[PDB]
Amino acid sequence: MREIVHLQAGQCGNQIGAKFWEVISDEHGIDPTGTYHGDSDLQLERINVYYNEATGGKYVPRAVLVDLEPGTMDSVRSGPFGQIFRPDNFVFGQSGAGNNWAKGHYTEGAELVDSVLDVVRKEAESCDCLQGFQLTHSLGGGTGSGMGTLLISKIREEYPDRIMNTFSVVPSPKVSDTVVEPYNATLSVHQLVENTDETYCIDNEALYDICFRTLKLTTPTYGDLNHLVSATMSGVTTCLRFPGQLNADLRKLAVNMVPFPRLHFFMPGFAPLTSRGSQQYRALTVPELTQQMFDAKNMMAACDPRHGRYLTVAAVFRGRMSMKEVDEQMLNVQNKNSSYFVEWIPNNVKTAVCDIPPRGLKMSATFIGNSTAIQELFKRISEQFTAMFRRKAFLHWYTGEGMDEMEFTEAESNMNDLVSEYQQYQDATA
Amino acid sequence: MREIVHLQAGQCGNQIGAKFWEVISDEHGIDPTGTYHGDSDLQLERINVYYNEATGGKYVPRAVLVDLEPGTMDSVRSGPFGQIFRPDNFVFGQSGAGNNWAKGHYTEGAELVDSVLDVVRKEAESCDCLQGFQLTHSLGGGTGSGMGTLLISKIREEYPDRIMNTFSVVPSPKVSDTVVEPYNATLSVHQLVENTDETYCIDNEALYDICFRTLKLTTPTYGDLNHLVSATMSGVTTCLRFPGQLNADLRKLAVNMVPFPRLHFFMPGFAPLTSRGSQQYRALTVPELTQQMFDAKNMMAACDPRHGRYLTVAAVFRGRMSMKEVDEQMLNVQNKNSSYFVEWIPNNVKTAVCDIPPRGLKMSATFIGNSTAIQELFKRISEQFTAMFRRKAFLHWYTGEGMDEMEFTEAESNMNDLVSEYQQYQDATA
Amino acid sequence: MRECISIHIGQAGVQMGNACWELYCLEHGIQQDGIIPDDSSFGTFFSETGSGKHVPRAVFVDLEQTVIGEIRTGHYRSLFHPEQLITGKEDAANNYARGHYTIGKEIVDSVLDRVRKMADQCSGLQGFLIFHSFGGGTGSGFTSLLMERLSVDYGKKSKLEFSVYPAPQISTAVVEPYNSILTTHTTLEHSDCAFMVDNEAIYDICNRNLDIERPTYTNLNRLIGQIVSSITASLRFDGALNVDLTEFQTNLVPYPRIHFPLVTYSPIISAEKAYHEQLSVPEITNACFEYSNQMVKCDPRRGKYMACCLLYRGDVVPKDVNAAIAAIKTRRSIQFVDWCPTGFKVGINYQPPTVVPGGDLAKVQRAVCMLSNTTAIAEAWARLDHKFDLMYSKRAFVHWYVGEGMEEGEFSEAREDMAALEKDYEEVGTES
Amino acid sequence: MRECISIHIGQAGVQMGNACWELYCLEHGIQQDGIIPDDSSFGTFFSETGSGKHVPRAVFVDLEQTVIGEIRTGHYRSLFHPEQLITGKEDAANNYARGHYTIGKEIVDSVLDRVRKMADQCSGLQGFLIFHSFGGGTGSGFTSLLMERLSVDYGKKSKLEFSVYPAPQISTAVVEPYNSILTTHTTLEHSDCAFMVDNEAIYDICNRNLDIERPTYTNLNRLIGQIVSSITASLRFDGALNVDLTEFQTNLVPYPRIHFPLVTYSPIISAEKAYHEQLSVPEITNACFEYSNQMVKCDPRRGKYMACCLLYRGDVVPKDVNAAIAAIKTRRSIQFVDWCPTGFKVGINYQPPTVVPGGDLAKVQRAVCMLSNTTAIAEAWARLDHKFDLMYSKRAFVHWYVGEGMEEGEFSEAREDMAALEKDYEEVGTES
Ligand SMILES: Nc1nc2c(ncn2[C@@H]2O[C@H](COP(=O)(O)OP(=O)(O)OP(=O)(O)O)[C@@H](O)[C@H]2O)c(=O)[nH]1
Ligand SMILES: Nc1nc2c(ncn2[C@@H]2O[C@H](COP(=O)(O)OP(=O)(O)OP(=O)(O)O)[C@@H](O)[C@H]2O)c(=O)[nH]1
Ligand SMILES: Nc1nc2c(ncn2[C@@H]2O[C@H](COP(=O)(O)OP(=O)(O)O)[C@@H](O)[C@H]2O)c(=O)[nH]1
Ligand SMILES: Nc1nc2c(ncn2[C@@H]2O[C@H](COP(=O)(O)OP(=O)(O)O)[C@@H](O)[C@H]2O)c(=O)[nH]1
Ligand SMILES: [Mg+2]
Ligand SMILES: [Mg+2]
Repeated sequence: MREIVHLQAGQCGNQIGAKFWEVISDEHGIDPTGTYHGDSDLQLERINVYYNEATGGKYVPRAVLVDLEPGTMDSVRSGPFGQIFRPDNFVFGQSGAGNNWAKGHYTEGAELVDSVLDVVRKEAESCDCLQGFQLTHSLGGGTGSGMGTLLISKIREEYPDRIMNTFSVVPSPKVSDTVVEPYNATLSVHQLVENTDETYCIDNEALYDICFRTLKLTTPTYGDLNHLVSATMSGVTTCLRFPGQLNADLRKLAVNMVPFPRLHFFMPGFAPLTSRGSQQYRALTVPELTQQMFDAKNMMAACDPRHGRYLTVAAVFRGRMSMKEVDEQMLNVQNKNSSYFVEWIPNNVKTAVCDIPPRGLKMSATFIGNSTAIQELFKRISEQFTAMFRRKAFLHWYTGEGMDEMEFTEAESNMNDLVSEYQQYQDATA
Repeated sequence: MREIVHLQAGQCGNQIGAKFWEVISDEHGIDPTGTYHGDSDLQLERINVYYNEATGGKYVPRAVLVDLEPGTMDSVRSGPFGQIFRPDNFVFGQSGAGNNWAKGHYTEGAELVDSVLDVVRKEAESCDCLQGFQLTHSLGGGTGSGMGTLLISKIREEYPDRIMNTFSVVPSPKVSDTVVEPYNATLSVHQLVENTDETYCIDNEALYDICFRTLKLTTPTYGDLNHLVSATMSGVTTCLRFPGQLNADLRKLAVNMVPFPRLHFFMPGFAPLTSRGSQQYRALTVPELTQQMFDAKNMMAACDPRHGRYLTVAAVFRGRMSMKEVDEQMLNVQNKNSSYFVEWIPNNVKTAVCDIPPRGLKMSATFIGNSTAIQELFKRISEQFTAMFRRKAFLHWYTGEGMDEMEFTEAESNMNDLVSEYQQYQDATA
Repeated sequence: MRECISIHIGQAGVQMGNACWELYCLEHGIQQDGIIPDDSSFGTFFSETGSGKHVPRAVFVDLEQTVIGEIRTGHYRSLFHPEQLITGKEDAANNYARGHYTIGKEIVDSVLDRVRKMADQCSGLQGFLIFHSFGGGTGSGFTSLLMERLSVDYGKKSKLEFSVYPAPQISTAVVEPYNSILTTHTTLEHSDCAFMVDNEAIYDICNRNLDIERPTYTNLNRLIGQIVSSITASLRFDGALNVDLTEFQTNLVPYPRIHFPLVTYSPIISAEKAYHEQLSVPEITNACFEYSNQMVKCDPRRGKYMACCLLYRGDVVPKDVNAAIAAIKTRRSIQFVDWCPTGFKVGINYQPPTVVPGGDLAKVQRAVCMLSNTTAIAEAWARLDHKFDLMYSKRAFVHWYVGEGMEEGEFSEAREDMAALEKDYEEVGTES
Repeated sequence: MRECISIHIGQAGVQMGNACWELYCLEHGIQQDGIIPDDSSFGTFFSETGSGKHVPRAVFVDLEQTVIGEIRTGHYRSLFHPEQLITGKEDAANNYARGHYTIGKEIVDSVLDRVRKMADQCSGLQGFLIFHSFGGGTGSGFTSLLMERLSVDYGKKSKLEFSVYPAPQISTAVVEPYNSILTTHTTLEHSDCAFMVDNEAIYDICNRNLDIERPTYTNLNRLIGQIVSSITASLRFDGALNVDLTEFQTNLVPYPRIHFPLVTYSPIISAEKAYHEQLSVPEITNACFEYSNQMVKCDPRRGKYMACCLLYRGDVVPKDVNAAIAAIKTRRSIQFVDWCPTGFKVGINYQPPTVVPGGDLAKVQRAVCMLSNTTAIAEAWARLDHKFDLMYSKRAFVHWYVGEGMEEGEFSEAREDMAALEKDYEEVGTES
């Protein structure tokens, strides 16, 4: 019933994937070996949403892990939690992508992509109602962009009707861990706009801000940022796993949060995010929880919503919560910040409540926002893309892997139109 | 009641034969000495299908082991399981065949063949209802082709009505353990098409693929490939040995799987084939079992069924299995792959269920498929045969052993017609 | 008295229905296991069996397996016949087109099969009760299918519906204007009268009167059970001047399109607070003619009443009812329409309301429910048409509906039909 | 009442027969050892002996020793006379020619010897019950032999047959079209009426109604036992308006060729599910006139009924039977043929169905079985003729049959005979 199949590509995807299943297995009380030891029956009632089953209680999570070099996956396999995945799911190559989109999309991803579909289809025909696919990758890299966009395009052809949501890392506004991020990112966006139903744009820089600003923990970067991301994506799919007063769904959010086909890039947020030492100095009531969702302090995207206007907003609360407070506060938010919401949409907030909270908490909520302020991000990428491309900065690496500079112009022209479309919805009615 | 007499010729035949009886003796709980120690009574109820009996409980398997040199048979006799065969059955020569078909068919097999029939007839008149003969050999070699085809021709004359199925190793598409495989194979096919009721074409290359691809065991080649083969042929004859809801038979499969007399070369498949370490990460339900039968990953022939179309298909399930699932999945297979089945045959799947599973399992199934994709194999052999014969590559060895080049032309012309016939059944109705 | 069928559609209907059938079991003293303890009233809503286990005469449908699964495993699992609880495989995704054209029709025939088999096993049948929500895919798209199907096979039989009309300001979805208006276009010609209720109004009453700061749908649905229980009490319990199911439509529907009587109830008082009150007949009666006690957040004083049904309950002296009703007819603020001098319909049953265990509301000796039909509701429709026009003017969400086998012109027709509804209300508000 | 002989042919017949005789022993309380515990009814199906061990009056034949050997060593080994269980040496190999021309005739005379010795030891004999399968060699080729032989030596005596008609889509063999059509050509003129059943339909009902996901032939054959038990109940147990064996053919066979009444049964409800149901007479009666409850996967609404026999069982009020049957006669969807105004045949016996130990179906106080004859079955024959024409057009499998002493023209005659059957059905479906 409403089965989801998980895809993770690239080094970032697998690590996020890896911490994505350590959280879910904790919610359902699933031992790393795959043996159930939970306490509440609701965990088993929908355990089939993510986990298959093998006699003896062994629950097999249907994730498909793909990367062009064995490096990262070998770490996951040797991880403490690597004993759970079906060995047949790991799809590993032997020549990783050197951050060039063309290699992971034309010459190297093409050779490995056919193998992955052979593993998706088995996990696709083993589900009685397959709701939609899930994908986690990075635009900047080569494998998360090249093959990720190649794979998302393929699964669109066979499963046009099914949902396909993407949690994707976006290049940071000012810092960069790769030099060719504009080329790779620009090509990736031109390829997602046509295939992906909903995308959750996130960036490390903004997510770094949460670590030291609202939390007080400087030591970790990748062991914990992924855990915030994992909690966020888990919140989105909670309604399909536990009972709720107002149950939501990947299709419900898409309809509510996607006015037009080409405007589907959101920016998530999560709460509560309190430090262990300051937690006892804070109330856990609904009102305060809702206040921090709409502040740029707790936005996992680099774009500040203040500069733009919200088009659609979705909240997915959790735990035993009073639905009156869940609704009075949203009416309060809309009126207080009337300039932050577009007039041509009378209502911009979607609510959903789940009875069971996340592990270690009694209250939580995942924010999903469609704001025109995200156009700044693409605008910025285009500025960087045109500057490098204006002199053919690195095109020789990309042309030499079965590609043409005409595609770059198409990717720049299509990107320019996405920015323009978001800009049209800044004006008010009439 | 429905007795089967086993024939094994050549080095490949005896080794396959040798591991063919180690499996059956395990199913019926027969000690290597020939003493019964089984637990279930059904083992004895049909133990007379393969094993004769001698006072004191000694069960004598009526196999006839023939080879032109004592080498291989001496190994079987000295084997741990060699104490079971009746010493009178071993028919050994003193000058083995040097892989030349003529010697094992005209000059050397002729001298030894009369001795073998003297041993078949005794095992033939000791059976109250003899169903049919069984033969295991190799086309590439000289003894498995020369004398094997000579013997199969003889037993056709005396027992035209009785069934005669052949499990035969076919030359691999690209690798070859002998230089004269086209000459030997081409002559063998021209001689089987007229005598053998059903043939199970298998090749090491395809069977190698199972070892490392679906299983994960690189060390063995011949000690285990023969065991996969032995399990396959055991599945085919299970209905004659154990009770079943829908009992099958060598004649039932022939009728279902042989539309025309000259189209009787199948290609088997077996399931489940899981590695010991990944077995616990897999369900043993009927649906998954049936999926891998129709994929070229689990086909013991080098020919991929995708390039061609199935004419007739037979499944022989085993164990306590729900016949509804056994039947719903086949309807599912036919509709999903409607392009893989010929229209002029409304139904292409034959099912048979046996209550008792194979040793060490609770579920199993042997696939038998008649596909026009097998014409590629003969087409390939003809390409190789015509190239060598175009310049008389090795004819002098064959002519000098009582043979004529006119026979080669007949073998090439008859082979060409077999390829043409399979090609006619690629078109659709009207 | 004769039977009445209940059809619960969508998450709202299923969740609301469970609250209702908790009350029915308590009124008739039926154990949650389905077996009555060790009489003629329950036959209208409960079907008999050879054993002592009575079966509710209701059907539950929901395109999403999640909501009904809670019922199928709850303490009422043994109460319902397993085939009644109909469940789909995927939700309608707050899409009118999905629940009405593509996925709604895949399971519509299955529901009819259970309605027919349940409708045929009654010698007489008053009609159908239907619970749904305008602001959902299943509760708006699938409902319209049943209203159409139930209009042909069982035409000329009552089809009463309680509906969660969209709230004026609060909203738990974004596409309420599109979905809500579409169903109204199709349900106008295939329904008798719709008992609208708004969650905003019910929340306001709960905090204003029930004096509990943190309510939930589990609490509101219990209040909604009371209006259903009082409405259908006449079909179960004896009492002077009983009101049948088919009487509501005649009294409260002057014209075929004007069939939206907003619900009202009284008294809603907490147990502790009730000890300081008298609860006289006029007190509860006059409590229903103020804009602070309504299940739909509309101000009656803005518009004019044109029909009212009063269903009194408990130990009621009808003489006081006559006197109390007469007073309301002679107040300037209270304004009825010119062409309806006879604008009331009284109903009394000798059965005081029952208190659900652990419930919030008190054990009132007497209660009253009103089903007034007021032209002030045209304000809500105009507001809904205003919100719809804002979105469809820019064509902001149609692509979801068009891709679900829905023609473009349907939105155009839907608004035009509602536009005529506004004018129809306007004309009725004046005098010729 | 007088005796009736059962002849079980092929793997289907033998396996199905064992399910039947488990029921008979339970109905009459006969121990599996054959000895009744420490009356006049069982004489019809059981033969007496000086000791207390009664012998079933049935004969089992199968060309393959495997199937019967299970019976010969099972817990019913002492129930059957050892000579009744007739076994060959080799199977017919799903070949009509083998079971009818070459190997069938080698053992046919042996079966007759036991039929005569068993038929002669009864003062009267109603007829023969025959169980077989169209999709086998023994069940189709050997059967045709017995039908011919039993038509001469015992002509003018009833020959009823339950048959496993090939399923529409599912298929456990490849040569079903050839084999199935051939026997129909020969069995048309040497049979009274054939009670067709399809495994596809029975599987669908089992998962749809019995609510068990993983059935098996051991389960379906128990369901098939019920239709046989209800059909023959009138010959064993007392009851008002008993129906004899020879009455079926007169009522359900308007013309000699049109003698294929598909079977139907009701109620098929699981033990747990039955506690939520009433099981009234009309409920079970109306459950047999929907295409979701049939043993042959054919839609009656596509065609027209032309004869129906209703064999009610258990504590039945015939007045309700009369009322329930009358209602079905006045529904537009239900359509009988023009020239058969009198299209029903009722039958009642005071013996409720018995539950096999560990069985799936519940202990129903009342049950009904229908043997309707419908022209919608012509669709199945047309489909079978279509599949046959696809193969024989290319001459794809005849070489197996020709080599078994079968002339080529037999296939030509077989299809032409079935072609006339289609036209005969078509004419009966209209009015002159
Ligand atoms: N009074 C009351 N209203 C409810 C309840 N549950 C949901 N609703 C209302 O239902 C409206 C939305 O329609 P839903 O019922 O949630 O959606 P649906 O009918 O299940 O259709 P889908 O979108 O396909 O799931 C919300 O705005 C709620 O106000 C409930 O338990 N009680
Ligand atoms: N209902 C039911 N059908 C069965 C059973 N066993 C076999 N069948 C049907 O029989 C059909 C094929 O004919 P079989 O009875 O198997 O073959 P046969 O009559 O023994 O003739 P041979 O081929 O010579 O063995 C299959 O398609 C099955 O549907 C059973 O136990 N119950
Ligand atoms: N959140 C998160 N991001 C990561 C992690 N590892 C890498 N990334 C991001 O992924 C990008 C590098 O992509 P990478 O996977 O190495 O490229 P590819 O695998 O060759 O396609 C960098 O911009 C990082 O910010 C991680 O563990 N967590
Ligand atoms: N499966 C299997 N094939 C074998 C074995 N031994 C030999 N063969 C095959 O048999 C062929 C050689 O035939 P061989 O028996 O040596 O020739 P002959 O005995 O002189 O007729 C080679 O192509 C091998 O692939 C074995 O143990 N198992
Ligand atoms: Mg819903
Ligand atoms: Mg048989």
